Amino acid sequence: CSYTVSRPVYSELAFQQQRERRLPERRTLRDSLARSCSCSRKRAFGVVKTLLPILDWLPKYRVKEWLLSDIISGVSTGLVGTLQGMAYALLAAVPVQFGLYSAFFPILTYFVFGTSRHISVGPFPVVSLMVGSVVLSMAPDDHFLVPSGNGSALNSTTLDTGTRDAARVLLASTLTLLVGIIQLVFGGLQIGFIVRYLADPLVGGFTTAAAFQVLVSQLKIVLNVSTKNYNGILSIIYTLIEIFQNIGDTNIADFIAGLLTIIVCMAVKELNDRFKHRIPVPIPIEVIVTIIATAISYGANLEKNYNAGIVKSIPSGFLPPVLPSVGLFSDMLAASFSIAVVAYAIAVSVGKVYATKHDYVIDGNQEFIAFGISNVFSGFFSCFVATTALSRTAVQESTGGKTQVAGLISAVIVMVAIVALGRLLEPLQKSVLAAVVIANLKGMFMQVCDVPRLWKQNKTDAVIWVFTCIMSIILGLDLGLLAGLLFALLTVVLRVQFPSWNGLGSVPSTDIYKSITHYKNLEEPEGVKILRFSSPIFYGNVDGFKKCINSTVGFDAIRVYNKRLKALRRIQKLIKKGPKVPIHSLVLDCGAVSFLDVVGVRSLRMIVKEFQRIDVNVYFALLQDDVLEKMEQCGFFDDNIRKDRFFLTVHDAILHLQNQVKSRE
Amino acid sequence: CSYTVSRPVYSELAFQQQRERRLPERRTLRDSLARSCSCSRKRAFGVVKTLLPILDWLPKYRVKEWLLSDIISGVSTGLVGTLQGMAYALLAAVPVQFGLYSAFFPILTYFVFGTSRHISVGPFPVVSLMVGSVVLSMAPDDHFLVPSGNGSALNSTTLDTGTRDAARVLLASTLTLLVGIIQLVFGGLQIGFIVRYLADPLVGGFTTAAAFQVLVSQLKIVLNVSTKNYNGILSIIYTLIEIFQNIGDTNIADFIAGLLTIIVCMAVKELNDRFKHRIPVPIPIEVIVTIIATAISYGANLEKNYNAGIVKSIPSGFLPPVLPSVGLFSDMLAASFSIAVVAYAIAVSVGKVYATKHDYVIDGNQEFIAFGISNVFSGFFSCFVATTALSRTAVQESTGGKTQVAGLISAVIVMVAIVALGRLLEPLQKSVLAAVVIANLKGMFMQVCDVPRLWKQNKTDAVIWVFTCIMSIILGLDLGLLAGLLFALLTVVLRVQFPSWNGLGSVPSTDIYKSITHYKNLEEPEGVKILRFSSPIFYGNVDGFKKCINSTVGFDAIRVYNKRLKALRRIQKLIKKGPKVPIHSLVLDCGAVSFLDVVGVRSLRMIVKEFQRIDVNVYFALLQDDVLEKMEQCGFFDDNIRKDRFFLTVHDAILHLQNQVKSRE
Repeated sequence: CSYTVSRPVYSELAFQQQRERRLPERRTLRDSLARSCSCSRKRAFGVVKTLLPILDWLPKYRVKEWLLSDIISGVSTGLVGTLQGMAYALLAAVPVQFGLYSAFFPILTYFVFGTSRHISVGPFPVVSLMVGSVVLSMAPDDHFLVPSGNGSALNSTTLDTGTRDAARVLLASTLTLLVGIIQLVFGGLQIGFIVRYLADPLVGGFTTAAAFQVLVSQLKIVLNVSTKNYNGILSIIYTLIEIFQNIGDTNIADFIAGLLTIIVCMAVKELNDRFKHRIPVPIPIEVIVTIIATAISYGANLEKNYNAGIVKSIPSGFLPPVLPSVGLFSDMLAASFSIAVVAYAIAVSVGKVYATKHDYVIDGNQEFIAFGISNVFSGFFSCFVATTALSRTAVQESTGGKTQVAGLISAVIVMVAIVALGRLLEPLQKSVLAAVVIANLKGMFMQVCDVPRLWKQNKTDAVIWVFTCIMSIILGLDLGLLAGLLFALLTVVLRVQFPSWNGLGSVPSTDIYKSITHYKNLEEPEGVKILRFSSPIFYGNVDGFKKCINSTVGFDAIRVYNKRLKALRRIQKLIKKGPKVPIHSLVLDCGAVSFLDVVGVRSLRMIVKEFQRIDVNVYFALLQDDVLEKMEQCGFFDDNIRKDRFFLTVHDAILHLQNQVKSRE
Repeated sequence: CSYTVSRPVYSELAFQQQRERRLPERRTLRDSLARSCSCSRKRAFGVVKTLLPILDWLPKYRVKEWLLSDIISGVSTGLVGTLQGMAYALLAAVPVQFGLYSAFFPILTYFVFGTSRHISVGPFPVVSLMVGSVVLSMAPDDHFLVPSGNGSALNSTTLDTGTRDAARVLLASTLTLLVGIIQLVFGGLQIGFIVRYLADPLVGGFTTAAAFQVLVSQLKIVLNVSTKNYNGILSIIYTLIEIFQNIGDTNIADFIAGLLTIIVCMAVKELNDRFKHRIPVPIPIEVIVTIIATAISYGANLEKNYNAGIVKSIPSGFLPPVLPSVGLFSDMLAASFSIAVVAYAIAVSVGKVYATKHDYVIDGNQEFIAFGISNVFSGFFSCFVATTALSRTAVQESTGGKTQVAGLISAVIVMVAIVALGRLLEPLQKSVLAAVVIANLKGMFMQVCDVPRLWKQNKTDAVIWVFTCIMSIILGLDLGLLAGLLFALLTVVLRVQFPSWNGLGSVPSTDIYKSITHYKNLEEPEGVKILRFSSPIFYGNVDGFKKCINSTVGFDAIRVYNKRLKALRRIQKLIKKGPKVPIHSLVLDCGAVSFLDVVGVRSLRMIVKEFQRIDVNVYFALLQDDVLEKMEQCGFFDDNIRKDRFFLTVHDAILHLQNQVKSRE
């Protein structure tokens, strides 16, 4: 209808007199810590239900059809997960059966502490790549070349296949234990705001660069070339150059097989993704391609006749738990922190996606605790860091997944594999397992197509994507994340250091104030100049505010007073012998401020004092209550700078100025 | 008088229809660079006048009366400068004769390019500490112990007094040029916002902890003990213990003489500063205490009889310019960046203090060019980084200083010293020069008295002060600055990640909205709940906004919709066999937002979408123009989320709801 008001001009004190405030809540530290710690059985039951969410979804089961859905999803996800684990085991520089280990214990551990229903905990290409990189950095190949074998001229320093795998597995287990400890520390301390800094473009660029490096590593594995595990600055460029220089030492059979299975898997995946209306259940192309590869590789002796590369080192059994080799935390702390934070970010992303898909709640700290306990339990059985693969997670979602029982059934497949299924997988070529990893990289490789879309959107967020992707390629992958978080924080600081100030004016016959750089037909008060300044004043944008004021008033408050003094000395000597014209007042519409940064309130008081010498009043329009209460403690309201200078709304200041001009000429 | 308005409820589109906007300015990249590069003589005359400000104050000089005030201040600061200049030379591990060079060449260069009038360019105790810090690390004492002197058992690896200074002086000369080049880079590229991050508490806590390290460094010379130049983590802590372990190797002749001049110089300094009404010109106690010290040290043979420490190595002459030893920039790149930024910080700090005293403007970017060429010209004559000592600067201002000519006369006093005055200073004890530095540390030691004052003020700024002081002590002095800059910028991110949200309500019979946690007698609309959120939404505080909205409404928009489906399944099965109570609408008073961070608008659109399922409208109150124009490019105004949802003022959103409920029950 109509918007009409009728009230006197309450600037700061005409509203503060008759209005009674609320007394602040008493701290009472003793009572605060006492009331925080509860003793009733209700809080205990609540924290027990929250810490172990397994007792929640179990009593309300729907076994009738849920059992069949869970068993089919379990067998499907078990096949997919054992394949992905035996594939990713190469990325961690560990034997292939440790991938089956890491596909068994984390699933069991994420059953009594998890809080999700559509998450398949297991390996991940990015995490496996980071683990392999830090293992190669902390345990290179040229550190175990034992001289033996009666060489031609010098000592026969051949490869140390064998005992070196034990050292690599011990290093990976120590890394996993440290990652789990870091996750449990982050969870128990209730600190969850530390992972909010990994923005969507940042994690997107990080996953893109990690997928590119995974493609490089898998191409190195498929081509069957011997590199020098270059790490550090430009590691990916160095290893790509080394691959391009070692093209002659390739294997035609392995390369042809890898290219063929890549083409087949990609074509079948695209066909299944496109024609979803006719086939709801995704065809397990991984399973059939692995079966046919094992069949072909076993019939014809590809190992002997074609000199192919097979595993032929599967022990096909369990092992007793081994205590982790404590003592290498100082040289892997940052790597473990990076691995933990990226794993938790990917886990939270997948959880939120598959939760908003099925409309259920997922707690962050509980997921952190669950993944921490999972990594800790994995460290005691020679496993690497566990996460949720988006490809494997989609399997249980498409085939039908209701509870974690489908995941528990998925562990039964890996269970029967570790003991029995895998002795027949002996003649399987390593290039076959190295191919499905590349085929699963389609999701992260298509993420590059959003950069043109982000450019039409906020450009600062698009630069962060490119900055993260490039920095996570030049200066390694683990250090690239730290270069991305700091760059994002710097971009946030820059957006508040250079605000968007305007020339706010008055709309005729109304009281709403709009910017002058956006609207044309606006009337500003005669002599009065209004200024709006977002991005609250801190120690960095103080000079920015000075420049903004000097630009919006046309002159400089310092130079005007300097010229006044230079003209005054001629006045004081002539009697012995014998700029600030248009501006009348300044209204600062500081309504978009949150903090004040007293280092900045000092400069604000300096500005107000300097404008007093040139007889130009500087008022305030829409300062908040929490801002004025903070400025009061900062020593700003002296005997000269009273509260009448501040106002409540922008139009009240203009009305007061007009009334003062009318009553005082 | 009265504040009354009468206008219809223009929410977003009722105001946008009849209001014509201004067309944005055409970029025209071709014409932009052409219009920027001017060719007229007025623009050419301006850039030359600003680059060389000497042609400004020289033609309008007042030689009649100004020369008298400069000739008395030049001989005054000249004697103070030649003593403080050689005293700070000990902090740079260079001979005492090179300290006189740093008081002659930088003054001459700050005459044709300087832009100030009350600044005495010269050495500085804090800057000289950072210079000598990298000299000890890149050229330690145990790197030149030549075995010679027919020792007792092993090779006589005695001290290398003599050619050892050439290794440190040449290293200091390379540091001076590299610092000067960095200052020219920031000046040439016109980038001056990088020094705005050095806040007052940051530079205050830095100089406080640096002065504490100067006390430890100068006490080493007073006690005449031999340390092991410990550098790195806990550098000051390690060298302090080594001093306490080497108390037995003291010198009572230097200790008594050193402690005596400490009390004398401090007493007269406090006496003259207090009794300013009777004596306007500060008594040069530093000058008289040195002349009387040389007389006593020359009369009685303190060197031979008392085994004191004298210089006795002053060549008293000039030297041809030597080319800098290029090739050590890689090991001094990170160090020079820290020294270059603190030299300019103290320059503007001391500069702006005396600028508002005489009311003259000082160009910030010109100081980078001024000190830039100063250090470059200083590097060609074996000098260290030049700055402005607050103690020496106060001398030329109190004794009477109008222009840089007073500094030019002060250079003549140092000029006659390099040739003649200084051969008589041979028997001067090094403890005397090492004690006058400690006496001037009173100004930086009394800076600790502001921490209780800052605690009553904004506490976050007080923590940065303590954080900078401690970090600049544990992990060195140069690395402590970087730890303070990152911590200060992080505090800005923390202040915007955890905003100050309130429960804004309506004041009766008015239209101004105040917070509910500050005022008592406020009436909120029936069913409507208003929420204000400062610190604009970015990728970090977006999760906090969800908890903020869930806290102000009492419920969770996600759990309520999940409980609806939990109850809907019973409804769809009973027909086959046979929370959100108070909240009516949500008004988000996002009037304190500056940026939008499209990464966050994806969740912002999700918020409006989530509350739509529970039949709870979420409106907007005071969104700015530059923010709504940004959300449009982010893909937010779809066929369902129109512009009618947004409003101009907070009361228009409330008035519209009252009219909508009255017209639609």
